[PDB]
Amino acid sequence: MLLFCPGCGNGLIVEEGQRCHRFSCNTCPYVHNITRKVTNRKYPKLKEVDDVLGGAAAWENVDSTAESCPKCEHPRAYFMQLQTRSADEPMTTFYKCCNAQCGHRWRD
Amino acid sequence: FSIGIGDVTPGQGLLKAKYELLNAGYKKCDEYIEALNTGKLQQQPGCTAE
Amino acid sequence: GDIIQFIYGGDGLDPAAMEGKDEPLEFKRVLDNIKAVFPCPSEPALSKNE
Amino acid sequence: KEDLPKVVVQGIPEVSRAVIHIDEQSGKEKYKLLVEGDNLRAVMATHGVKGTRTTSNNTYEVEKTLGIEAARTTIINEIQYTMVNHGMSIDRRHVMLLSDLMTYKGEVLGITRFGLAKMKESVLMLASFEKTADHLFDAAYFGQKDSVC
Amino acid sequence: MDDEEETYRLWKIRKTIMQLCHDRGYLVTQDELDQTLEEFKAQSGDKPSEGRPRRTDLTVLVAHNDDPTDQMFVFFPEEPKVGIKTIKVYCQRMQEENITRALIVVQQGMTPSAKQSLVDMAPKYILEQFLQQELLINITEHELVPEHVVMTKEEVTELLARYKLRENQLPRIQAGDPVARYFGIKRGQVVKIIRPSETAGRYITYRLVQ
Ligand SMILES: [Zn+2]
Ligand SMILES: [Zn+2]
Repeated sequence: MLLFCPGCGNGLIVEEGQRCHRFSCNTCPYVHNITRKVTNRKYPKLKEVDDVLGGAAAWENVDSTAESCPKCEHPRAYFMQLQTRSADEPMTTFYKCCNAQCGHRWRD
Repeated sequence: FSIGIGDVTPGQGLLKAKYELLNAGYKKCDEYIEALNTGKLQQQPGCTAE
Repeated sequence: GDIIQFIYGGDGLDPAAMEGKDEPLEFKRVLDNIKAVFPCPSEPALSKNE
Repeated sequence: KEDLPKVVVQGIPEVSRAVIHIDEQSGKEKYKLLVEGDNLRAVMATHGVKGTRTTSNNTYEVEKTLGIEAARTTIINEIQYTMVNHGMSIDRRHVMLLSDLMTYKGEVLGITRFGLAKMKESVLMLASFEKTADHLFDAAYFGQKDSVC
Repeated sequence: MDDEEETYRLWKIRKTIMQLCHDRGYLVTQDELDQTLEEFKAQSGDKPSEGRPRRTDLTVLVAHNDDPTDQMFVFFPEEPKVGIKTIKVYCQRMQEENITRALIVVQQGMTPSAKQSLVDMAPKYILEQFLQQELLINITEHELVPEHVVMTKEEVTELLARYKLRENQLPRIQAGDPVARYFGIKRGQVVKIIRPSETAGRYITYRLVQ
């Protein structure tokens, strides 16, 4: 931790003495006798367990619609909207995702 | 072929059709706030509850 | 004078002059196109073995 | 006391973060391990992940590990993966010719100011790219012949 | 548990070395190639850590199939870090009977002075090195590595006469390439590359090694 001297006001660093170590400083004569036990306990931040990302569980969060996809004739599919600048004028595009045994991703 | 202000107009049955949807949306949205406050929304993907 | 590629693309085909997503031409479309432009009622049909 | 946490106990110091992705199908389930690092030689040579089936994103590292011929294929897949994310469509040989342009002479050369000097050997075209008089005076100093072709 | 993983990792690199010596062109019997773990434990024991399966016994002699009076030496250094005299005594142990080509499978990091001393002299004796960590998977058939085949000069001249070009015209490849160091080709050699495809077929390409 941070410990200062009461006389001068500077900091102290532990050094070796004659028989045992002592708290001394290089600014003014001041020695403190080391006693039975002084101890500082710290609690470093531990790490947690990581989660598995991806899967249909997270895909159920986003809501889907009813539009057929011409790959396997399956009506269930996810639709999203996006803004894109075309060559002539602004144009809103839709991203299509097939929620089936094939699972394709299209952009029309 | 022409367009006017009559083509784009709210329908009679359309005003109350979206009103109930907006009301249900707000009624579902003002509950997740207190759910987050007291502690709820068990998140499956690794992320922040916010 | 250094050679870059032995054959452009692998077959030497212009991507501009192509019919279908990478293909030279579609054969079923040409098939049923020639099937109707040249009707030959007098000529009879034949089996697969011949 | 401030480097005890810094001392790594296990793993690869290169890889930072790893997450497992779940793939679903008709009835089968698959688990794919995607990590975020650069040293592929160490992760692919592991007991867990199959070293046979593994794809990377760094072209320089994949040409250092696999080879120069295997880097021309991964540089085409990344370009096509970016073109289908925009709703566009390009031809296969259009990018196959560009991938073979920086693969025929040596290693994977980039289209920069330094790589263009390694590709072409004309000082006149570099006169517009470079600065006040450096190349112009070094040309008169060395005395090389420029071919007008 | 660590010793089992060590035994598995060393069996893996042994299998890769055997596959390399097999597809290089040497005469290797199939029984040694596809050796099972139960059969591998019968010729060398698992325990202890560095006792019975010592690197002094891990030293095999490969026989060239084309030339009968031609054999290659290949072994593993005993100590992890390579030295200067430990490889000298080994290459002199290899030089004494009938061997001129030897392979060292290095276990840990290398020494630059050792590499320099090895690259200085190459009159008839050549020493090639291979890291143990990188030799844990076959690089030839990984996912997208096109099949490479070493050609002969009688076909090189025919290929030159076919397209009417020079050796400089042929695209060159690096000699410090994993595939090039795998097949072990020196300067002035062409390699045939077969590129498969699922739309038309497979294309043929020719490359030079520098
Ligand atoms: Zn003091
Ligand atoms: Zn589908």
